Amino acid sequence: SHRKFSAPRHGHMGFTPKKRSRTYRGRIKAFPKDDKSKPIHLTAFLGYKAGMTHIVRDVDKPGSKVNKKEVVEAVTIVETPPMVIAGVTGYVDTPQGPRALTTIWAEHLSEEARRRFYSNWAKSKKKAFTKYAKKWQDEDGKKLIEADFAKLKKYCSSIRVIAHTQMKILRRRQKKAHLVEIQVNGGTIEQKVDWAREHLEKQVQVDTVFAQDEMIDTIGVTRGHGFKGVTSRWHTKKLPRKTHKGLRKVACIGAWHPSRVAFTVARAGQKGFHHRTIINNKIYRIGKSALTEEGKNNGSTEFDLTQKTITPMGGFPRYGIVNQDYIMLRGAVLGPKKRLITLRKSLITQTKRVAHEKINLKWIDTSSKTGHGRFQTTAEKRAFMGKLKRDFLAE
Amino acid sequence: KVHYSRAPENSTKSCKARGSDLRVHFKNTHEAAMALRGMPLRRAQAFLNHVKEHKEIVPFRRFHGGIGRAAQTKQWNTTQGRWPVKSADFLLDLLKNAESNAEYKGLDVDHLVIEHINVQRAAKLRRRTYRAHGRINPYMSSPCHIEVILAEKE
RNA sequence: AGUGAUUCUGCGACGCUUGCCAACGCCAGAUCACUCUGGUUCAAUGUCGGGGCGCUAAAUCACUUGCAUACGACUUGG
RNA sequence: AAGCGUUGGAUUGUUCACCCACUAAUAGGGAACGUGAGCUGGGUUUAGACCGUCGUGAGACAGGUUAGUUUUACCCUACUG
RNA sequence: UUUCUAGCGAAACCACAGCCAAGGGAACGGGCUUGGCAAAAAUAGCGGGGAAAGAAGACCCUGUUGAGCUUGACUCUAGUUU
RNA sequence: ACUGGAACCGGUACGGACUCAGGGAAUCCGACUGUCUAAUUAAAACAGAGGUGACAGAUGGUCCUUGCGGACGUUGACUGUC
RNA sequence: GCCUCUAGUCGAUAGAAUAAUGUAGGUAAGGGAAGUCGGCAAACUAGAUCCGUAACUUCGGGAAAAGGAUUGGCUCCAGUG
RNA sequence: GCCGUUGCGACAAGGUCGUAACGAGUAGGAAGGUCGUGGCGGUUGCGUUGAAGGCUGAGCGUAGGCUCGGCUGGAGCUUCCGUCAGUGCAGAUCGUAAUGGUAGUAGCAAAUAUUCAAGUUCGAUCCUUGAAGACUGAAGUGG
RNA sequence: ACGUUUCCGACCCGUCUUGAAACACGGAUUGCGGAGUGCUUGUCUACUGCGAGUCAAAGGGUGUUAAAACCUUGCGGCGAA
RNA sequence: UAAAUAUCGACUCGAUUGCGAUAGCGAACAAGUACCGUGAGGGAAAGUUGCAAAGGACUUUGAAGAGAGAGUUCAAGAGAACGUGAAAUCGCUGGAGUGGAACCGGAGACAGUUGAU
Repeated sequence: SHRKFSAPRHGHMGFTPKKRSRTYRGRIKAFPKDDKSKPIHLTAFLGYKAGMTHIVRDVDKPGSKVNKKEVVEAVTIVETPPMVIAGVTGYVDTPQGPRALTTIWAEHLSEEARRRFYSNWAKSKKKAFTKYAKKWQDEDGKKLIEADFAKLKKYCSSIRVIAHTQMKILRRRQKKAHLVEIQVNGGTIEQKVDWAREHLEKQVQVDTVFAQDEMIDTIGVTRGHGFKGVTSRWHTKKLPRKTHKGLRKVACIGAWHPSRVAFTVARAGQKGFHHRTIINNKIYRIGKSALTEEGKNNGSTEFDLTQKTITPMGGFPRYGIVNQDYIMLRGAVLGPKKRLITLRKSLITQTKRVAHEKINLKWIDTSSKTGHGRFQTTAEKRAFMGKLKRDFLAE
Repeated sequence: KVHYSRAPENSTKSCKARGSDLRVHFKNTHEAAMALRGMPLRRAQAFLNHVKEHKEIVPFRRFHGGIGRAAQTKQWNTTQGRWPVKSADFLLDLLKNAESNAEYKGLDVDHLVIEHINVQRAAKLRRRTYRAHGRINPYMSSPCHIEVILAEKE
């Protein structure tokens, strides 16, 4: 018999199976279509979700009720220190897809880049790339490397640079770097290979990959919640209070025939830690490293003259201090704080007005995110609260 | 009372030890003993002490219905193991007896290897358990016979 | 030196051979009539011994980390 | 052309029915009249009890009414991880 | 509590066993026919199926099988009246 | 020993925990207290006080016992049972 | 009811961890029965002093009807042999 | 071609042989059984130089079953002729005894709670001593 | 040959049933036990002895490898109308 | 008012085409016992070392059970729950197979077994 009253099914079946992501790092499943006319550029970057704040911005949106009016908007900070280009690889089309043709590594690879090849780096002899490094300063090795570069220039249809994050500058526990393959867009294959060769061992800043008021994509793994029931995993209706044997379940998990449980029914299992790709996150600001003169006050604006950095009072909770370049995206970003986010250039030809809208920040909230912060700076806090018993005893 | 399932290759440079109707769970002790196959005597004793200290796991290869998973299980190329302390104690006592037998026969104790080991089910002991609606069900213990043959390895 | 859908080609150089006539001229060849020999058929791999250049690593447990976690697993450090 | 939707309620155990309101629309159906080791137990459908009619009586009544125990998965498969 | 560990340790159930579509068949197959397919060993849940388990259907019918009760059924009888 | 009163004091509050009916307007049933299907029905079912009727003056009435004999009855109509 | 003294016990297989489902407790913004056969379950009320208390009634009740105010500590005053 | 049944026939035999045709089978009926089991009256033999019983290779028979070999075992067993029977099991939710998968699984969760040091011991969460922390709370976990 | 591998065939037995592999019932596994019998009375059939007869009963006599065997009937049963 | 007649309930005897420890009486044995029910009453299971205890002295590890040697013995693999010791079920060693059943009949091959005056 048909169900008495219609109702849409719970959940999106195209996001199943709800299983733990195969990898901790976000896999880039597609890259933006390559246009040969545009200048050579990278198509992706890596960062860490530091935390969230809110900002006040003047809105320029003709026809809207908030035109020429200030609005408060929540934003996410992603710390994106410069990435080191460690290798170049290329792909050749075959009747079964693109296939990696060869990979050329830089002569000198950072210790934190080589750590990624290890599970017990400290306990090992650290022999990775030791023989490869000697090829660059050898007659035959140089010939092989040049032949590989020629193969890349001659046969490949797409070029990717292997780039790795830098972890020592962050002054945090982890030292093992993250490696990723970023496709190079723009220019012909020969120009791409030459550009990668020049940039081998060199640092790339985020502002050379992304621009202001640009819509990007965030690829990563969402916050994990462990094993969860159907009510919290699929958002099914709770059963009446009088239910025997539990009410946080699905009453009927299938009809008599077919005499099997279908894959479309809600079942308890892992919730969270799923791979996701969210599109159309707008960039509200690209701030410089706070350790440089340009970034001394990367938390201030043209109309808020107080000299402050982006890091909130007391530091970013559970993350640390953002002392490197950062991107302020609008809205929420997948994963918890400290999660590694893969930022990717949009594959769409943006046409909506919100894609080209100019962002004019008037103020950035910096108060403490532990508790209810009343002040934007320690200087303001001390000025308001005057002098304390500690100071009096210090005198 | 229980004959050895095997005979030593050369009875001169070998010793034997036995135990019958031991009140230790047969399945647990059988898995623990099968974990000891081929080990040198000192390695076997160290392994049993590690099992007692939770530093090494006994892999449950046959009676693994409902057994949990652990990290130490990787070293045995399986996914289910445990730490049967009572079985470890009984096997340690048996190995001590075999060591004493080797000393008695005048063999180099530091070159002994476990040539043969076997565990067999013994006669069960009977107890009662009381169930709902005035019913009584058996509450049985499953003891084992344990036997070991050590041989001098060159 | 060329070939990218990774092996295969062209050019050499060097080795080992390879054709016909005198001419079955001359020697050798036979297992008795066939029963698995091409009258030792060919391939694939494993292992054990001698040599020729040639190299001198990692996982794992246990601690630790918490972005992860029913247990395994996952992310870190020595 | 079944891709996607086809609702909130009053009365009734009700499926149906009827009305109130909103709505893009308030379409019709199957899956052992889908779905009780998923629930509930209002009805039906034991034993207690009351009324009407019937029967000399015990008792009868898809006539009405009130109260009336809802057991077991640790196995195989399927499904979820 | 479940979960994992140390110790201890049952029971129900069990022809043989356990992936499906259609067909035909005792008219709703795990086995048969034609197809879809098909790769160890396992942990935690689950309640679609096993027309799952509990019980020689308490419903209905049959039996020249009963029993409780009733009476204007047949045949008797304690008691009582004469 | 309990009762009444006055000033002052604090703090989210004073029966500071604890202990202990939510209230009202009606309909149906049973008057009420009470009793009952131990292990699915606590009820409108039974009882009940009150009402009516029947029989019985003892050589009697109602019952039990195979019989002998016995109970109401240590009773006598304002009694006894139905 | 809660705490304590004399007296008596720590006997209920233990350890780690705190997933789902569960059993038993504690809360929940705005709305307030729209849930459901049905306000099932839960919440609400409550002690004491003063005031006030309807229909109906067998005049005995209804009645704690309904519904209001007060309540702590400290320093004092008065009354009651 | 071989096996057997039926009919016919030859042969001095309860037997052998020849010959032609034939060969489905539930319920059921007959026949043969040097198929098997346990007794009795007789007969033929074997056995501590290893009987019965038990495990299992070389064979025989269409089959029921049988013979021999090897190992275990330690005291009985057996041919054939008559005759007798408590004479052959896969089932009966069969009787009785034992044993599996489930399975090292369900589970050992009400009654607030234990900790430190020491003693004894081969061995102590659980026994004992001391210190601490809690509970029953006099209509008690008391007498 | 109850080992392995190939090609063909191959649904689980017993039972009631028109029809069972059945989503019909019994059957988890193994050992041992387990069901047309005794007797009385008929009838037919086969064999044996005698034959218008046959069998003889209870009983008696004898018998000591004495519950046996052997001997024994004016009369009794069946048959001869 | 004896005899011929009935009857193994009691006492004492002799036999058997009967059963051979799930059979035969319920009871081959501390059997109308253990145990169960308030009671009337119900009611089992349970035979076997060896000719002879000669029932394993002594050494050794362990707290001990127990084990390794040794000894007794025709024999202890007859060691006390002891004659024999089956099937189901189970563990080990070696070989071989192993894609959602497994088993099975027919026909080869392989491994293997066996015979050849």
